[PDB]
Amino acid sequence: TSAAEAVEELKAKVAELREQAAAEAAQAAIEKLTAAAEAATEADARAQAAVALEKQALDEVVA
Amino acid sequence: RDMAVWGRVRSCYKAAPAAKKLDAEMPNTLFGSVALMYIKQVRRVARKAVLQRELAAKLAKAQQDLADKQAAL
Repeated sequence: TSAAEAVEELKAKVAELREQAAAEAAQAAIEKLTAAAEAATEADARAQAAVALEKQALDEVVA
Repeated sequence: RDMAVWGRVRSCYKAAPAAKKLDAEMPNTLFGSVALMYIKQVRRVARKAVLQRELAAKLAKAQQDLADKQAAL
């Protein structure tokens, strides 16, 4: 037997998912800092989504 | 990642031959290439995870000092 293709689909899937993960890789003062905290929360959520996606890619490789 | 156990794996990793040797070794199931992919994914997931830790600490600080500002008023 030859593992000629299955490696190829694995490469394609993991490369596309790595690219996608890299895509997400990137009293008035009270209100301003509240907006800053909201932006920080948004960045945290986006980066957590990226790391979860990459963990899924690793699990695909392991599977 | 722990540097002591990752320097050893980097040393045992860079000494691998080209992909042609690791392909001609076990043509049935390309175990060597897949192990390399696993190592690479572990490294990169760990890097993004430490980035997550830092940014989440920053977010926690933002929540804390926002709460402090609310309490001051």
